[PDB]
Amino acid sequence: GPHMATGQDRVVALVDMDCFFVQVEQRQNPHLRNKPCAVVQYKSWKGGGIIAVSYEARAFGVTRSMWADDAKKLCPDLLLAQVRESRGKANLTKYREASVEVMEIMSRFAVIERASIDEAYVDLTSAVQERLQKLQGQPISADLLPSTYIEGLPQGPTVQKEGMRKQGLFQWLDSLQIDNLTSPDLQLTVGAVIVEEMRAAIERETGFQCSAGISHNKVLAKLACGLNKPNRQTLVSHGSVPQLFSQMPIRKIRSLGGKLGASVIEILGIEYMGELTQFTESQLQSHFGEKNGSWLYAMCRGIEHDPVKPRQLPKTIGCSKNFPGKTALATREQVQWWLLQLAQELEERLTKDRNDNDRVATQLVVSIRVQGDKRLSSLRRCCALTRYDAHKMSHDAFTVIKNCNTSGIQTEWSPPLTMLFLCATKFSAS
DNA sequence: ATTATGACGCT
DNA sequence: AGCGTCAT
Ligand SMILES: Nc1nc2c(ncn2[C@H]2C[C@H](O)[C@@H](COP(=O)(O)NP(=O)(O)OP(=O)(O)O)O2)c(=O)[nH]1
Ligand SMILES: [Mg+2]
Ligand SMILES: [Mg+2]
Repeated sequence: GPHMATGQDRVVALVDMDCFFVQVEQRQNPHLRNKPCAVVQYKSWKGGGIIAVSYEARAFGVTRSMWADDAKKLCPDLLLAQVRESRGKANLTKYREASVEVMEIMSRFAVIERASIDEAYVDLTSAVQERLQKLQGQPISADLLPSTYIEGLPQGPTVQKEGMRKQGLFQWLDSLQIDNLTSPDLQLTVGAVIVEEMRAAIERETGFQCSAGISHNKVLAKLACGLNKPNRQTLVSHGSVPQLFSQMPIRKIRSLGGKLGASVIEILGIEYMGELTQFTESQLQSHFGEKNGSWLYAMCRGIEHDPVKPRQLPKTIGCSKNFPGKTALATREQVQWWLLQLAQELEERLTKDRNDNDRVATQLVVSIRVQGDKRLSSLRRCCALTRYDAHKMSHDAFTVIKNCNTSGIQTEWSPPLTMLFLCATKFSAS
């Protein structure tokens, strides 16, 4: 009733760059613009593995995780850009620097949470309060929302997509009570006005296009962002949640796409997020644990409390390389050489991080995978990181992993190593 | 032989 | 601290 909190206290947006690495390469090379194109890492095995796909190429069925050779079967005119290689491995520096460009623009409008190389959450609650005081009860013109979809509208009592977008927006705006400065729907609308401005600034100052979601929490903002990619933003109101979730497969919600979501489906005998509402909070906790149960009980009603963290910089800086099948490292000299290449990249990135961001990592995490282990990491060991020196970190990494070598022979390495991973963590202000 | 990361929960 | 899960 009057006391049931509805999770409508915040305005949260999620901004995600469209086919980000592709856009970075299309900015640099105009010949790739407005074409089916993809970004690949490496080349010799099956043409390289695709990690980003322009929307024109997606129309042909090209996807992330495809081998380029297979993608070319679906799209013979597909254009390809390769990730830079340095010290024998993929080097993603160009895309990290482009990411910093975007995140610095977003930070002008609000404190952001860097959630990946291409996306950030924004808590717009206070900015919305401010813009509402400025508006002085003045209604919001559809011209301020030129790329916004309102999820669930139009409804009730008309052929092309832009016309449908405008019909839905008109219905939404006419239903608005622009007098109540505390109306959650009005707050979301003003948030969407601000996100239009943020996306305009990103495109004007970088050339990059993005999509966004606007809702009352992070999960709904992320889901909304996906609904109308590319180059559009979507508002998911609290009221839109029952219909949206009534046919939403459980796996589409962030964090339910793996074993937990499968167990929700299997234990409860349900398929859609909306079906979760029929269970009590205690029932869900009994199946999925305290925290998961409370999270599911709230989230199927559109309510989620995870805060937008004030964090524009990544928490860790890491370097990793797989050595699949027959390229796996089987000698001590090989393991040392690749530990050194990874450590040299790490030292470069860490030194630049220290100069830019006034902090120093203090812990070095070494992870390996051995042949025949189906897990990501076969072993993880930490040691101290006291100097940004690649020879030192690579010698320390060897010292912490050398006991994994089954070979009594000192020259060989058995079982051979199919992955090396160095990660700098536990940053302190310097 | 999907790869290269990054986040975060569990014990 | 080291491992597992999720993500893409
Ligand atoms: N190295 C590496 N990079 C990856 C991987 N997967 C993605 N990336 C990189 C390449 C991606 O460009 C970037 C951002 O990932 P998204 O937001 O998930 N995809 P995008 O922005 O391309 O398309 P959309 O319009 O649907 O958002 O992360 C991977 O497995 N490995
Ligand atoms: Mg993206
Ligand atoms: Mg993303």
